Amino acid sequence: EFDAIKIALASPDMIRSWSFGEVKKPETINYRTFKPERDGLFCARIFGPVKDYECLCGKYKRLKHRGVICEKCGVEVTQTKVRRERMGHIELASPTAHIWFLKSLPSRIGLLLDMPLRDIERVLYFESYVVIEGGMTNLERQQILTEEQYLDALEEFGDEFDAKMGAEAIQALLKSMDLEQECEQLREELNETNSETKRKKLTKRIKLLEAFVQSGNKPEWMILTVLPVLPPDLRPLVPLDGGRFATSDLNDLYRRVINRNNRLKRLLDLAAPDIIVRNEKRMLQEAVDALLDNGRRGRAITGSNKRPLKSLADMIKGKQGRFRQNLLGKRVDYSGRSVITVGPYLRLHQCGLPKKMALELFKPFIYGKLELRGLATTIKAAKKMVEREEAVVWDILDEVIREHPVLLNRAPTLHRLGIQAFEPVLIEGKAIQLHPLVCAAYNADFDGDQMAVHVPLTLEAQLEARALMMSTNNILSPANGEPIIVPSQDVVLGLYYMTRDCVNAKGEGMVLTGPKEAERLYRSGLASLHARVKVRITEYEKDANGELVAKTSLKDTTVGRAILWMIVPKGLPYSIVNQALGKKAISKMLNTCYRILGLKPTVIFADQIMYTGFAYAARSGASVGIDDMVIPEKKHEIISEAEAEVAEIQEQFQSGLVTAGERYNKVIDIWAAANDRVSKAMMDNLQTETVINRDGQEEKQVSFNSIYMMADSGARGSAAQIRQLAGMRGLMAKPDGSIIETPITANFREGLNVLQYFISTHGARKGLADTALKTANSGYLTRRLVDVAQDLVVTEDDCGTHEGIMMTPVIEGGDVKEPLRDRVLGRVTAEDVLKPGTADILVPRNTLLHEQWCDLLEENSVDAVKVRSVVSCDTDFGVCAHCYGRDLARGHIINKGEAIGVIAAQSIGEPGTQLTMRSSIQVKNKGSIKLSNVKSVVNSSGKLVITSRNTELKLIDEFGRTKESYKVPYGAVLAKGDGEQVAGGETVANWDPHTMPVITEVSGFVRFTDMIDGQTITRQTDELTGLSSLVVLDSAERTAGGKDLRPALKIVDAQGNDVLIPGTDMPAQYFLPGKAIVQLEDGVQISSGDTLARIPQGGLPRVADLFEARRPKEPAILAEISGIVSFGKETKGKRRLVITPVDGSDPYEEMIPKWRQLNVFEGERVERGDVISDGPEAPHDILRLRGVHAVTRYIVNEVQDVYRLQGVKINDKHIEVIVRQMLRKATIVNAGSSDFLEGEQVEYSRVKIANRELEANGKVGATYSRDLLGITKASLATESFISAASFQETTRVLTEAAVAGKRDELRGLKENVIVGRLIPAGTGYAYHQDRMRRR
Amino acid sequence: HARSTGSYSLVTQQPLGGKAQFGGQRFGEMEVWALEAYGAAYTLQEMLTVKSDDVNGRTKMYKNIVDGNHQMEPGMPESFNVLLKEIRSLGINIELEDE
RNA sequence: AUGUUUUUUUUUUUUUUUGAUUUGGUGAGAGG
DNA sequence: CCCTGTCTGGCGTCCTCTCACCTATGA
DNA sequence: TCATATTATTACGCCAGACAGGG
Ligand SMILES: [Zn+2]
Ligand SMILES: [Zn+2]
Repeated sequence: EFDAIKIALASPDMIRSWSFGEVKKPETINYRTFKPERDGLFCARIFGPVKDYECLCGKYKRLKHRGVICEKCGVEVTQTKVRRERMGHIELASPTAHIWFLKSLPSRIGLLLDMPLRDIERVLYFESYVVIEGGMTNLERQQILTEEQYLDALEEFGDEFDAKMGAEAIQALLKSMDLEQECEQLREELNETNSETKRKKLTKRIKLLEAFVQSGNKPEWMILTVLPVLPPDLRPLVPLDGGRFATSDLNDLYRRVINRNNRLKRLLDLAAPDIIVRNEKRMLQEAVDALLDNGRRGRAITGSNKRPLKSLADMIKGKQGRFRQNLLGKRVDYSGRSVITVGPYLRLHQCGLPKKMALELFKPFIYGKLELRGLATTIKAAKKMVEREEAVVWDILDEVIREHPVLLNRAPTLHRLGIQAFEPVLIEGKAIQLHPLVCAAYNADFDGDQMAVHVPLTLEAQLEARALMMSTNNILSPANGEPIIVPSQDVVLGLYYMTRDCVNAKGEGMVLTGPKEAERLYRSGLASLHARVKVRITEYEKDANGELVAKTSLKDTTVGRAILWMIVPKGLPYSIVNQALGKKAISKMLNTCYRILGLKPTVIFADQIMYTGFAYAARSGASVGIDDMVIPEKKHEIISEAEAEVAEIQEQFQSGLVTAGERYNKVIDIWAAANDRVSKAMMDNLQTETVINRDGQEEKQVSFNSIYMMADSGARGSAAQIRQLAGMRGLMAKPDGSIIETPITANFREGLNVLQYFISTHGARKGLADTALKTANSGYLTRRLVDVAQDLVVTEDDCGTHEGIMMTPVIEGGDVKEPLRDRVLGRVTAEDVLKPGTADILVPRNTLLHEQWCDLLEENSVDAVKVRSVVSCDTDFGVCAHCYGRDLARGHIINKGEAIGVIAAQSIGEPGTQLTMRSSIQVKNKGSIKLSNVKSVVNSSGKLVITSRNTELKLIDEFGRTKESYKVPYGAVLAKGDGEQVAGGETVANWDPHTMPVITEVSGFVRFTDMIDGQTITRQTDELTGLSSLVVLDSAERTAGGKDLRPALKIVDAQGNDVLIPGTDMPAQYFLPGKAIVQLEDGVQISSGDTLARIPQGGLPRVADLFEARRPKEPAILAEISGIVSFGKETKGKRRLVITPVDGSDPYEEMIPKWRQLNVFEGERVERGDVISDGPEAPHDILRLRGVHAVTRYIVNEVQDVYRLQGVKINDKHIEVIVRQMLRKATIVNAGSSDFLEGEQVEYSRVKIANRELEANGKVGATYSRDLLGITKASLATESFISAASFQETTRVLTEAAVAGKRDELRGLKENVIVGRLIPAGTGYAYHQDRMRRR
Repeated sequence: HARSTGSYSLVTQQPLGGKAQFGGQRFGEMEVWALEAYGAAYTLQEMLTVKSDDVNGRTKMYKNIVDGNHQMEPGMPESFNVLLKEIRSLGINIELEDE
C-alpha cells in the first residue's frame, strides 16, 4: 500500500493546500442551544456538517443531492467523520517563528543564522532590532541594534538603511541566506583552520546547511505565517453529566490566538502607534508559541485553576502522548480480566475460564453458530437469546471453545513467558483457574492477583497461539537453558517426603516383584511410604541408535522411589529417582527428560510429577507446629560467653587500653562468631535430631522435622530463615549503613521485646522502600533496552566469517567460578577447535556445541574455544543465524526470523528486580605455575622479582586447563618461578603496596643525580629509630628556583662509568617521583629486588552505568600510542605527559590531572591498552584502544559479575547483542574516494556497504572508526525517526528530522507497530521477504 | 469483567477503560514487546488494528466472524491518523509515500 | 300456464425503511 | 586558548479499582 | 447575557550539554 513515511517542513502553500477554509472568529459555539458558530472555530462551510448527510440548518433530509450548499446554510454535505480529517488555517496577522526551531537545543535557527539564542529571543520579543542589508553604512548583517543604537542610526543613516525586528526581520534574514554560498565558505573555513573547538563548531553548522539544500526545505518555512488548526473531532467538545461543556485545552489556545489576531488586524487597520502594535504582535508571538509547545517559554499559561493547559506538543510527547499511550499500547476488545485461583486438576495446556466471561468474550462466535444451525433468523434474535441465556447456548459455547486458545496475561508482563496461550475449560465460578507450574513463569502467586484474557480472533492468530505461544511450547526460559515449568513448592515437598527413607518402618527389608505391588503395599496398609526394600525395576536404556533396550534388575531402594518410578517415562535411568529429590534434583530430572526424550514425554511427565506431588503431599500431612522449631540447648551458654566477652572488652574500655574503632570491631566480630555458633548448634539439632533404633542399638538419620523438610527440600525456606526462627537473628543494621553493636539475641519462637523489634523494623522498612523504588529503575531499564534493540532480526544463515570472541572460563582469583561448559554451550565455533594433544581436528569449524559436544570438550579438558559472537557478525541490518547460537527454549539453532533483540533486552532487564540497588597471594589448590605478561629478573637471594607491572600469574593444572589467575604488581617477591610445581596452600607471592619498589636490573654503586639537600630533597632524621633517610620532596613544595630539578638514582660501576641496560646502550637511571623517601643512601652497592625509595600512597545502577556507558569520576588513564614517555609543564591546570614512539610519529601528548598516583616512570615504554594510572576504565577508551572484542568482553564480564553476585543465570548472547546495538555508529577518519565528510558520524552498515560496493570496483575504500554510544543516545540516534520518537524526547527528534527532511524506510519492529501492519520479525518475515522481493 | 464489543471514546477509536464503563483491557507496551518476542506477528496485528482501533477493519471483522470466516481485513489504525493530524497541525509536513 | 312484479347507494388507501442506542482532563487513595 | 564552575533541560514502572470536583465578570 | 482576555512560592537527583571566565 505504501512504503516510507516522509517528514519535511510545511510551506504556506502546503498549509493552504491542507486547508478547507480560514478560521476567522474565535467564537466556539452558541452555548445556549446546540448550534456552533458561523463562521468561528467550529464552522460549517470551512469544515463539514455535524449530522451525516444533512445540512445542519435545513435542506437535504434523504439520500439524493449530497453536496449542494445553499446560502442560508453555508454548510458542506458529507459523513460524520469527515470533520476529523479536515483541518483549518489561521491567517496570522504578524509573522511568528516556530518554537520547535527556535528552542530545541540546539536551536535550528540558532546555528543557521550564526546568532546566539539570547540575541535571537531579544529581537523576537520586540526587545531588539536586527539589520538586514543596510547598504553603505558601518554595520554588519548579523549584528543587532538597540533603541539607542537605532535612534542614533536613524538620524545618521536616514536613507538607504534597513533595521527591522521580530519574526519578520528574522524571516527576511533566513529568506535572504544563500545556502549554497555558505556551504563553500564553511567548507573552505573548515579546511583553512586548525582550531579544534572551531572545527567542531564549523562541522555542526555546515552539516545542517548542506542537509537543507539536499531536501526541499526552505529557510523561510521556519517562521509560521499560515498557522494550521487541528480538526474539531480531534479537539472534541463534549459535555459531562450536567448542562455545561467541559472544553479542551486546545480550544483555549486556538481561541486566544484568533482573539489576538483579530485585535492585531484591527490595530493595523486603525494605524495605532509603534509601541501598541509591538505589544500586540508580541502577544501574538507568545500566543502562537504557547499553542505549539506550551511552557517552553517562561511560565506556562493556565485556565483552571493554576495547572497549565495542555498543548499540541504535549499531545505528542511524554508518557501520555500518542506514541506511548495510543499507538504502542492500545485498549482492546474481546478481552477480560479477573482474579486467579489454582485448579490443580488441569493439564498444562489448558486453563479454567468462567462461563460468564466465556459467554461475553465469545458473543460473535456464538452468534455465528446460532445463525448456522437455524434456531433463529436475524441477529437481534440471537442477541436476545444470549441476553436471556437459554438452555441451548451453553452447548453452542462448548462447541465454540473446544480448540480455540486464549492468551492469558499477568498485568506486569516482563518477559515473553508472561503471555501464554491456553485452551479454556469452562468454570462454574468467577475466577480464572490457572495451572500451578505455569505460575512460576508468570511470577503469579495467589494472594489477590489478576489476569487478563485475550481472544485470538482470526485464524492465523489461533494458529500462532497454538504453535508459538501455547503453554506446552514454553517449557524453557529464553534467558538461558533452565526449565521454567519447574515444580514450585507443594509438589517438591510431596516428592521429598515420598522419596526418602527411615531406618525402620513397616516392611523394612522385604522384597517386591515390581513397582505395582509397591504401590499396592502402600495403599493396603502393609508397608510405609519410606521403607527400604529391594524391588525389581525394569529401566529402559536407549543405548542403540534410537532403540530402547530393556534392562531389569533389583535395586535396593525404597517404596516411594518405586511408586515414583511408575511415572517416569521409559528412557530415563532409575538413578534419577534413587536419591532424595529436593528441588534442584527434580529440576534436573525434568531437564534430562527434555534432553533425552524430547517434548511430549516431558509435558506429560511434568503433569504426572505435579499430580503425584500434590497427592502425596496431601497424604503426608506435613504441618508446622510450635514444637518444630527446636531451640538449641547450647544457645544460652553461647550468649553468656558472648556477654562475658563484651564485658571484658568494655572493662578494657573503662581503663582505656584499646581504641574505640577496635572495640567496635571486636564486638561485631564476637557477635558474628557467636551467631555462627548458634546457627551450627540449631542446624545440628535440626538436621539430625531424629535418632530411632531398628532392631537393637540406636542409629541416627536426617530428621523428618517439618520445618527441616521445608528447608532441605528447597520448597520454601533457606538456611537464613530457619536460622531466624530458631537461632538468634543476627546483628541488624541501623539506616546509617553501619551495624549495631548489640544484636537481636531473641529469635521468633522466643519473644522479641520492644527495642529488638524496633531495630528489626529499621532493617525491614529499608527493604520495602528499596523494592518499591527499585521497580521503577528496573522497568525503565527494560524500556531503554527494548528500544535500543527494536530492529535486530535474524535475517541470514551464515555471514561467512572467521572472527569471534575467545570464550575462556572466568576466574576472579578464587576457585574457578563459571566453567567453560556454561559459556560455550550452544554457540557455534569460529575456527575448528584443536584437541589439546597436538593439531587434531576435534570439532569442526561450524558445529553447534550442544551437550554431547560439550561433554566431549570436558573429557579432553579443552582450554578455551574461539566461538562466534553477535558483535562480530558481518550481516548488514541483522544477525546471521550462526553468529547468534542456539535458540534457548528450542534445542536447535535460531530460526530465520525470530526477533532476538527483544528477547535479549527482556532477558537482561527482567532480573532487574532481584538485583540490589543500595597483602599478598595465598594459593588454594595444588598445581603448576605459569606466568604471562612477565619481564623478570633474579635477585641476589633467588626470589624471581618482576620488572613489569601487568604480570598475570596463572596456576595451570596437570591437564592443561587454566584453574587460577592473579595479578602481581611491579616488584614483588615471588617465592616460586616459571613452570614450577607447588603444594596446596604454599605462599607464592609477596610485596608491600605501601612502598612502591624502585628495584633495578643490574648491580653497581649508587649516585645521587640531581639530589641536593635544601631544594630537591630534605633532611628528616628519624625520631624513634635514628637511622635517617633523605626524604625526596615533590614538585609543589619546593620553590620556583629549584623546581626544575628532577631527583634520580643512576647505577654505576666500581670506577664510576654508567653500567648499561643489558640489551641497549642506555644507562639505567630511575627518576624519583614526589612523596618518596630514599631507603638506600649514597655509596651502598645494590642488587636486583632491592628498593631505591619508599613511596607511600554496585548492583542495579552498575548495570545502568554499564549499558548507558557513563564515565566514572576518576577514570584510569591510558596511552593512545606506544613508545617512550616523559613529563612536561609544571602545574598549569594539569601536568603534561609526552609520548614519543620508537618508529611512529611523536606529537601525541596528554595533560594528566596531577591528583592521581601514577604507575609509569620516565624510562618506561608504554603501549596502547596499557595503563598509566589505576581505577575504573571507561568503555570508550577500551573501544578506541584495545578492540571491539575487548569492549564486549569488558561489558559481559562486568555485568555478569552483578548478575552472578545476586545469583541470576543469563546467557551471554543477550549482553553481546545489546553491546552490538551500543557500538553501531561509527566516525570517519579518512573519507577516501566516497561521498562522506571528514569527521562525519555515520552508521556502520551504511559506510560498510558503501566501501564494499566501491572496493569491489577499482577504488580503494573508506577507513572508519567505531564509536560506542550509550543506549539512550544510540536509540535516539537512529536512521528511523519514529523509532527515535516513540522513545524519549519527541521535540528534539522531530525538529531534527523535519529540518533534515528525513524519510523512514520502515524496516523495523516499532515502525510497524506504530503504523499498524505485520512485524518484520516473526510470522511476518515471510510477508516482508515477499514485499522486499516484489519491488 | 469481559468485553466483546460495546462503546469507545470520542477522540480515539479505541475502547473505553474501566468496569463501570463497559470497556476492554489495555494491551500495553510490554505485552506488545512480549508478542514481538514470539513470532506473533498476526496476533499482534489483530491486537492493535482490528480488535482495537481500525473502524473499517472491526466492522468487517464482526461481519466476517458472524458469517463464519475468521479473516481480518486490517487497514490502518485511526489513532495513527490522529497522530498525523496532530503532527501536521504544527509546521510539520508528514506524509505517506509511493505505492 | 306464467314471471325484469317492490327497487333506494346498506358507497373504492397502505404503512414506508433509513440510518443508533449515546460519557473528556486534574488531583487523592487501594490491590498486585 | 584549554580546563572549568555554573546553569539549563530532561529523564525517572507497568496493569487495575474506588471516590469527589470542575472561570468570573454584569450593566 | 455576551463578549473581555491573564496575577500574590520555595523542600529531587543525577546527568549530559552548552556557556562565560581565567592562567
Ligand atoms: Zn443546506
Ligand atoms: Zn554473522
